[PDB]
Amino acid sequence: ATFKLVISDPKSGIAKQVEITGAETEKLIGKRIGDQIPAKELNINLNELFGKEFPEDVKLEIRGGTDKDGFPMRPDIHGPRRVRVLLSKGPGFRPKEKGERRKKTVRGNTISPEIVQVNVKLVY
Amino acid sequence: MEIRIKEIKENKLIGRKEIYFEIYHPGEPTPSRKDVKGKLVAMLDLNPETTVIQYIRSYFGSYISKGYAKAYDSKERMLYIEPEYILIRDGLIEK
Amino acid sequence: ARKGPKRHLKRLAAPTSWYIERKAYKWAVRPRPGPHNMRTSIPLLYIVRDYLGYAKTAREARKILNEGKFLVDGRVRKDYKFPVGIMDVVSIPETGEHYRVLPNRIGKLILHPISEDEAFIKPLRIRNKRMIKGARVQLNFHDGTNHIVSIAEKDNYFTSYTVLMKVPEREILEVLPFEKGAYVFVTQGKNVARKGRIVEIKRFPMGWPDVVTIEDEEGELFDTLKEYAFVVGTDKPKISLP
Amino acid sequence: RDIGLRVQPPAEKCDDPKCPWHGNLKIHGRVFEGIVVSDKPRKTVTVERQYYFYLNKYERYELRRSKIHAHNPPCINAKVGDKVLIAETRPLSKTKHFVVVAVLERA
Amino acid sequence: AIWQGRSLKKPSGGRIVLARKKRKRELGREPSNTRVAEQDKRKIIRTYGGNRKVRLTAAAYANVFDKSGKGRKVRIIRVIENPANRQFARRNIITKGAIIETEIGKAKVTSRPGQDGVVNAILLE
RNA sequence: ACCGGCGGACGGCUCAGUAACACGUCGGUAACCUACCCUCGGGAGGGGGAUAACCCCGGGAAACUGGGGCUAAUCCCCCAUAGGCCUGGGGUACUGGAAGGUCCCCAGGCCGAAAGGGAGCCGUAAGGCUCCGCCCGAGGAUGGGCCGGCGGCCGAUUAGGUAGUUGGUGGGGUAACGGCCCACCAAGCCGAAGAUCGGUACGGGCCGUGAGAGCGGGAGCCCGGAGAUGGACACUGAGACACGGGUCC
Ligand SMILES: [Zn+2]
Repeated sequence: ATFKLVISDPKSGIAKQVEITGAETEKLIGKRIGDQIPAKELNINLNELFGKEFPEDVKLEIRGGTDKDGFPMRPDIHGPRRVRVLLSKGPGFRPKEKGERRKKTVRGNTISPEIVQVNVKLVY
Repeated sequence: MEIRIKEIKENKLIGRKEIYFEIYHPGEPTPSRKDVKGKLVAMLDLNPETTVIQYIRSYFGSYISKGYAKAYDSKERMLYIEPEYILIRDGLIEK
Repeated sequence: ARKGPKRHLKRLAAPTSWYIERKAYKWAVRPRPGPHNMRTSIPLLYIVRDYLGYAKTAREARKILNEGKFLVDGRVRKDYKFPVGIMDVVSIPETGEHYRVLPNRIGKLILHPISEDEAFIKPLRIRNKRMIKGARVQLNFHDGTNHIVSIAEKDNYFTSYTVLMKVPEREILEVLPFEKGAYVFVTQGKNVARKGRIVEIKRFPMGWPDVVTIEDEEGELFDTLKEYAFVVGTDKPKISLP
Repeated sequence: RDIGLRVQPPAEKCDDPKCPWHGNLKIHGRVFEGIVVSDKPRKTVTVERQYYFYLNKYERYELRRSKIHAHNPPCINAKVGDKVLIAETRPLSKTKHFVVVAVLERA
Repeated sequence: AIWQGRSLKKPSGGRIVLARKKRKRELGREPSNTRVAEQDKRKIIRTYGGNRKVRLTAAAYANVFDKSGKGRKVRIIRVIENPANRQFARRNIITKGAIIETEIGKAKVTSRPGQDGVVNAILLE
């Protein structure tokens, strides 16, 4: 279960990627979308990486993620399960028409070992 | 070949005059567009650069070839109104 | 298989009142909705190209139209699908030509030349009368146009009357009533393009239309529909209808 | 009053909203004369019209019948065999599209 | 959905085989069972041609008129009787023929709450 | 290239299904919808909101697609008024063959607009003119929905069929009337003048043949109806349950 964490700083509009293999993967696993995680919980530098002075109270907010097979994680489907659903808008669907509704594949809030990317936002 | 003008019309919504004519030419081939235009301009005292020949139609078993042409007051209006292919055929546009 | 409005019109199915070759080509101009019906109308493109010959192709006809060189009634029209119908004035100010659109004896529309003074008058038959907000009377004419008057002039206008209206300013010139001896011109039916004077009016039960008898200049009596009878004068025609 | 027909209105009044004489119903279209064949259903009557159809090939006529179901307003209580006049109206039921407007003669 | 097209049986009694699929213009909608509640609940429906309909699902007030044009906005307590159905009165369902009770007395409904968006009634003297 | 507006529901193809108001014709809608276009009488006041493109980081084999920053509009939302819809009490001004219609005055409520935006010429500025524009009301026009009378095929070795079936009283739903659907009342409705059932078939203008009566066909062109591998469903839109859009078997 190797996670690619994309940390985005809203105060500067800059995002950077890191790779985490194990041990601290479990701490992120199981958390839904909408809950913060302290940076030091599994931090790797994060200071010289961004060249800034983030306060000690910096936290990581789980915004989204993507599965192995290019399947996005919807912030609304409950549970760590993959399901086929009919969408009109929102993450995982790009209408391209006026009222088109195409059935797509999405995941749920909770992270699972299958998830490959976790996108997170920095909270001050 | 003798050219006889059968009809002259003055269109001013489009700045042109329409000329319907006939060419009597027994025993001779259909006159060329260059020659027809030259004789027409010589006879009518028109501007060579603002006149086009829509068509020169030769009928079957006849010594009379019908012809339709137009003469424009301004070359700009001529270019704006007339299609490109007919101007190329008449040679006004180098293409 | 049909799901919505049609946008095409084959030449073989064009209205019988047009002057068009029904087999030279495959497609005809589908008239855009406008003042008059499709049966008594013709797209302005055919008038510009075929009737008058000012143009040889639809492209140059559109180029002429876009410059506002053609006037219908008193307004400049640029849409080549605009319908023009009976008792309409087509004016070309650059040429001084003024035509009145009228049906001939076979029901086809033709252009009758008229004078410059006549070019500013367009008769309108009052097709209906109703009331609108504020207690005003609205008159709806045969060409779909509408006019508004106060309740004071309520009795000055009635259905089947004619109104002479200056254009494009839309001023009321005079009102020609529909009674005995009123000069009328038939715009539809077997007796199309025939003129005369009213003689008698007959009504029937149910929605069957009323029938009016007309006497022609030769003294002969014929009949037509009261809606087909178009008033053009009191004792003699106030407009030229030859 | 009058509703476009040159017939005498019924001598009595009724509260049926579907009666063109004393209700909001409007009659428009065809008018037929016929003989009532059956009146068992409530406020309903079947009207039979008799006409001849010409056969070109055999140059002869045949007898044909046209059957129509019409509303029977309480004021105009048409019975079996009566000669009635019916007028077209809006669809009143699955098969009722006519209304009896007068009784020309009792049976 | 609720198809409101032609019947499947001839008046004689025979059956009819459809020659075409159902069209979008022949479809209806579920009944709007307007119920007595503590607050008014309504929704907006887009209909054929882009028109709008206001559908009342829960009704709390009623506009009551009394033989003189005077109108009062009062509260609906219960449905005394609804001849349109033998159980609408029991279930407190309001329709065009319902008889409701208000603080002023008995009122007969005269509007269509499923099509109007409001409940109007006339007092019984 | 992206947002945004319009169009893609027409045109093109085929004759499966369909014996039916599918088609032809004559009439109704006073029981109804209509984007584009025409005319007349009016209006355009005050605020707010994101997000595409773009920049940073990506994944997936692909098909596709996630997070963060940033912004504009004829994009979207809200407030006001004008305006729509229902109902009740009054006046009868209008079209109609006839008003459950239209108009005027009171009463209770629900719903509820806009882009003074763009271009050109001027004008020191202000402001002006022209072109193409936006919103509401009343009508037209175009394109439709629905309904009625009449007309057009064979079998008796197919004689009884129907049970939401026929009609009503009250409602729901529909853009609209309707057993279209619901609750309650009755037993009605069709049929040897051939119901029901079965066979075949897109209907018509027309084409072939014959002196004509008539007989047979009705693929190519036009109008109308259906279908998009066989079925069933829905979103956006004025218009579809949509051939080159969507969901399931
Ligand atoms: Zn009565």
